[PDB]
Amino acid sequence: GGNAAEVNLDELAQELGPIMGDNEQLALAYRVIRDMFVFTNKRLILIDKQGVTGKKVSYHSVPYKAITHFEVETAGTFDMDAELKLWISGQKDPLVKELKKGTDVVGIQKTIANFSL
Amino acid sequence: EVNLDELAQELGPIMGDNEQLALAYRVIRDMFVFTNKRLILIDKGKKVSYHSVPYKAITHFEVETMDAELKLWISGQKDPLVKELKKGTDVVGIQKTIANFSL
Amino acid sequence: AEVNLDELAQELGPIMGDNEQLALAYRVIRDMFVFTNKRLILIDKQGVTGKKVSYHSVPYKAITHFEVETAGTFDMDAELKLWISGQKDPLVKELKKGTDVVGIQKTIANFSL
Amino acid sequence: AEVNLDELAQELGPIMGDNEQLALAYRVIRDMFVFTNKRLILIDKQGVTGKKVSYHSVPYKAITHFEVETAGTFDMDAELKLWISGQKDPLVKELKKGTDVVGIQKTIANFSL
Amino acid sequence: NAAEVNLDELAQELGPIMGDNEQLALAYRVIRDMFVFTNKRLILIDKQGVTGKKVSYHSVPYKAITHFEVETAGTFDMDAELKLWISGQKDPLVKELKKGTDVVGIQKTIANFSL
Ligand SMILES: [Cl-]
Repeated sequence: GGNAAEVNLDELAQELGPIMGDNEQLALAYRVIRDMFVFTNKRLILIDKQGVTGKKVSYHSVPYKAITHFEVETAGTFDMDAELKLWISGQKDPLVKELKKGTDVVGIQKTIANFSL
Repeated sequence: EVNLDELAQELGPIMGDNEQLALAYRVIRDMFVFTNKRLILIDKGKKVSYHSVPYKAITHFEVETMDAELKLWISGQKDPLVKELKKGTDVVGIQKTIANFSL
Repeated sequence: AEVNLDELAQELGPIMGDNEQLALAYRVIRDMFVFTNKRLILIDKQGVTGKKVSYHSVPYKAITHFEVETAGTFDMDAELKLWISGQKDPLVKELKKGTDVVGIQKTIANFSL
Repeated sequence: AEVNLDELAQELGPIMGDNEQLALAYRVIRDMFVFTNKRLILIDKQGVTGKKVSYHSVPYKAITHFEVETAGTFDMDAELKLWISGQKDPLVKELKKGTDVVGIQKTIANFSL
Repeated sequence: NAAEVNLDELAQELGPIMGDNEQLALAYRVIRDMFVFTNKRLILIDKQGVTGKKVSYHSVPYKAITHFEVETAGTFDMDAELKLWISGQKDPLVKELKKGTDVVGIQKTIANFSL
């Protein structure tokens, strides 16, 4: 449960530009409250903020080449969301993410396939 | 036998722009779908799992045999994917396709 | 002791890749090391000793490192350890006196390095 | 550029590959991050004299994923984590305020993605 | 105390397990153990003692070396340790580099063949 909001990629590109690769482009980005899940043409950037003021911030880059396998499991009911599991090389447990209402569930999967296969 | 024209229709939206269905096998009520880029294990109510294993992530594999059992080991992890290939499954075909598409 | 590869190509044909060919093979008691242009296939049988047959395919890129340890003993037995990508524990194979231990090592070198 | 790369190339040359060349370097207080065409070299000094020196090479092809997180009092510092092929635990480097944390991130992106 | 090893002699010894296209680059002996750099791999040769009949030949292709480190004790105290991380092995191989070793050349060799 909870909704994901699409993020404007022109503004995001200006704000992330300094930590982006010279030939990197943004494909897709979602916000969930303060956190962001960013698809570039080279990696996922997972931006997680912690604390009341949200000043404890991490940027976790997951290059697509580190995603060794992945899975989508459809929701059983309208009340539930589909689930994305991403296995990252060297990490035993998958990163599990709810494909919240508001996400392009098929586009997300197509992007991972476009950049990771 | 799996209707590949139909399956290609249903999986079409989650395929890579440069990706196309090649072959599929039924293994019980589940499916092994082979595209040009990955093996998709489709296991089933309204709840289905689509587990993609890119060919480039398969490090080694083994078939032991009577039913057979397939282990597919994946880059960056200890544990294999394990699949029972019961009498009825095209065991030789699955092995040929793994060889053709990964090696 | 020598493996007839023409016969072996015919037996393995159904699981080989369309671009794959056999290069060399070595018998180890009832088991075989089959080197193709793409992979080592370790074929393990129990034969009279059991029901199991295992065809274990190791593409050469997945061999991360390897070791041969020999007995300091009259038996002249050796042991091969193959470490395969993603596993910390080696696949281990006893190579008893009579095995072409040197040959298997040179071939692992030629195909994996 | 933080440092004179022509000088640095002369200094590091003896431990660099014949077809390896320096790209960029960053000071991390008394430590250094040296980016070549093939690896990141972390040059770290220990002790008040800095007599104990380590050169830790991480080839770009071995970096699987990475993370930068805020650290320290009032989140003014940063911590870089580099995960490396074939191991669970990351290489962790503390990047204290004054370091070009943004530049280092861009350069890792440029060389590892 | 490490001794340098004659490579023409060693090539004759190791030739039967070497790749047809492989060549020896550098080798050190401590008692009867050897650390061999070829152009394709490290070979770690471990014999128990001075006559212990058992021997281990551990081959580490350069591709399996995921990262590596040289740390030195001092500005004038030249003892050094080489650490080599091998894919899938948690602990690094640690080689002490004391008298008789060429610490620069070892580093050059690893850079040339691993990178
Ligand atoms: Cl480490």
